[PDB]
Amino acid sequence: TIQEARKLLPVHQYKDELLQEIKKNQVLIIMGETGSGKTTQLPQYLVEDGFTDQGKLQIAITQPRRVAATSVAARVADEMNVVLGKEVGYQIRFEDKTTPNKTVLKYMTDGMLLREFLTDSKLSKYSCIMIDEAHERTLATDILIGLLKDILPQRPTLKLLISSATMNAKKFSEFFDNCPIFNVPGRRYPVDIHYTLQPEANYIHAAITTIFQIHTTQSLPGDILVFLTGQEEIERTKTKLEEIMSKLGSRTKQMIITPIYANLPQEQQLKIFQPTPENCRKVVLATNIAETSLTIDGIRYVIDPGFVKENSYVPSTGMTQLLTVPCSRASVDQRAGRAGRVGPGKCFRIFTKWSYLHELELMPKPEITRTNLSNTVLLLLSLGVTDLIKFPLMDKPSIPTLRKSLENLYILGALNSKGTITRLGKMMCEFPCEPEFAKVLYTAATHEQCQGVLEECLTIVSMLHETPSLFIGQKRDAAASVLSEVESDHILYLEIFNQWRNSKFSRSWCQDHKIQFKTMLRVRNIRNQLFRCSEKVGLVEKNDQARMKIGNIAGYINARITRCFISGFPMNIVQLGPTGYQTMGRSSGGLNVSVHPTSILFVNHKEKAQRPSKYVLYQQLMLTSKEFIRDCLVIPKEEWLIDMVPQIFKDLI
Amino acid sequence: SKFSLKLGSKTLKKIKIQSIDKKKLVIKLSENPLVEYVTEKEYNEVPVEEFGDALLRGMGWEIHPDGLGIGAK
RNA sequence: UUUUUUUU
Repeated sequence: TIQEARKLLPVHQYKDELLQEIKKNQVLIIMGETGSGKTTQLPQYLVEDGFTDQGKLQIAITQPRRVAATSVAARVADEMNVVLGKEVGYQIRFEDKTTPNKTVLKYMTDGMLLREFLTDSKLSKYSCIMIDEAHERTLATDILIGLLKDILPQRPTLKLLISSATMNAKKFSEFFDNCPIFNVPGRRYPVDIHYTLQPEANYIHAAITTIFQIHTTQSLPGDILVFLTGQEEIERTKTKLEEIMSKLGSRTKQMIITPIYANLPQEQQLKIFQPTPENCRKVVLATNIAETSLTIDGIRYVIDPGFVKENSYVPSTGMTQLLTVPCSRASVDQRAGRAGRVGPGKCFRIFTKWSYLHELELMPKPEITRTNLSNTVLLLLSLGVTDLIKFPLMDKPSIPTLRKSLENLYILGALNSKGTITRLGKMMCEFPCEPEFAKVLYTAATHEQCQGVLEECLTIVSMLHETPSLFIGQKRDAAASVLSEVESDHILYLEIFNQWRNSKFSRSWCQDHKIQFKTMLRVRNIRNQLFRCSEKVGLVEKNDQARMKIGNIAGYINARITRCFISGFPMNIVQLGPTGYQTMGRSSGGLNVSVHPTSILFVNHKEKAQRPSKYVLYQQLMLTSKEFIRDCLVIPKEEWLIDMVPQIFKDLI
Repeated sequence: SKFSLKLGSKTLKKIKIQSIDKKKLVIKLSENPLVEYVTEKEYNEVPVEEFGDALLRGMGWEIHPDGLGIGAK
């Protein structure tokens, strides 16, 4: 049964020692392999012991993936034999499924539990927080263990627990001042690790070679999962495989190619989960989505070239850069573990044992040193952290990364010149968006030159969170069929959602215009939540006055939407110069940036011949192969720059 | 017995040196009623470049090729 | 000449 199968799991035999270990200490670190059962079985044992007991307090289990938080809570509903939503819950960003008094253990995600600090700092509702998957090192996780180090003096009865990978768990104990490390070494179906004896020249070819080495000779049924870097090296490997599959003879069995990555549409991502029939072999190409996110059944053979793709925010010019790097030893061992999911599996690594020891690194990158810190400084400052350099964090942000986030809150008006969080800055903690985006909504209501247009700025801001995964295929093919007069990449988003709305939210409308229907469901959910929080602050009430008291429904709408996005994004404006567009900052000089091939400003500058507008607002300055610009917005009038942000542009113009 | 006359007020009417011998802005936070806007005057005193340094100083500051292996000389 | 995963 299920009660018989719980004894089969590795953490169950260590339980009787483990309870006395938690009751004696306060912070305990569990060093376990994947599949040990430390996620599922551990908070169950506290309920069986009566941990929560009579008390109001309930257990929280923190996981980085939203998809994994729902899926694990279904399993605990099966094992404890209670229906989901009562006695076993999950609270994620959109689907709260909890009972406020009858649900004991809630499997929320990592971004949720930081938001509960914002109201209630001491966490009065919880007795035992278990961080899970702490080796992921998401941005929400590093602040959460940074803040829970300060809360342990204020509460001696709170228990903290951490599940971690093996190589990362040593560094946690020193952070909590040498709290004990417990060990559960549970591993299923070990994998034999094969190497190349000499370094290769072009790894894409050797990947194609090694698939045929598995295909033509090895035992069946066997599937192959390869780990390419990104989208572009999957299609090149998808095309080169389709030639050689046809050119080979009719005797060999059929090979199926099914690419997976995040931005590929939902209709094709369901094709891996279909069981392949007899007399044919399934080969799956994938990015990082295969190793941690989801489970493909039948994967015996895993080919691993050893490359990941990572983004480093360069905080001086304020640009992300996305390059290919050699992955660390931690992520390689996670890639080999996907082989032994069902039975014993091979793992082929296209590199040598000398290079694997001496060239690769142990820990990849802490994500707080990479990404932008403009959102969390406002989270820290509202929790009364006066000193940020001396803040007891695990991996410090660099000082230019932390300097640029303090100027950027001062421009927006969140921080007063004495350092105090202002009235506007308290709202930006409340909204579920960035500090830049929540000022766009604020000048969409109150600011005297931009009033009344908040009903449209909620539409665009909702669309900008989902701009990768909107369009099936190329943008301009789907952009031209919708309408043909757009001159900026933002007003297309207002128009696609408005015509999807007047079609009463059809599934069949999206497949007409090559738009992912699953994405437009997620844009609608983001729009409704931003609309609640704008009621609760009171922006909706001051919005509706400025449309009735001042009637404006002409073509002045798209000139007020442009002036809201200057007050929100004032550092992101470029200027047309001799080489091209150059960044207009006072600290960062011109970087000679070029419009991305997706954007509407790229069609109008090459396929037509519109004369380029002298200023362009962008949303994201990223460099894959060249310093690019995405999600552009034409600013026609130069005097909108001085009038909206005079604290920067009264000088530079 | 002499010649005498009265002259009253009503009748008529570079750095000095003694001897010859041989700046930064700092902002600290308040530690534990609201301000509507930053205002034009405030930016004039503390410029936007200056706020990033001064807040820290108050706290105590003072391409890989297209295809290769991991080796592949 | 074309975005790695994610979270509120």
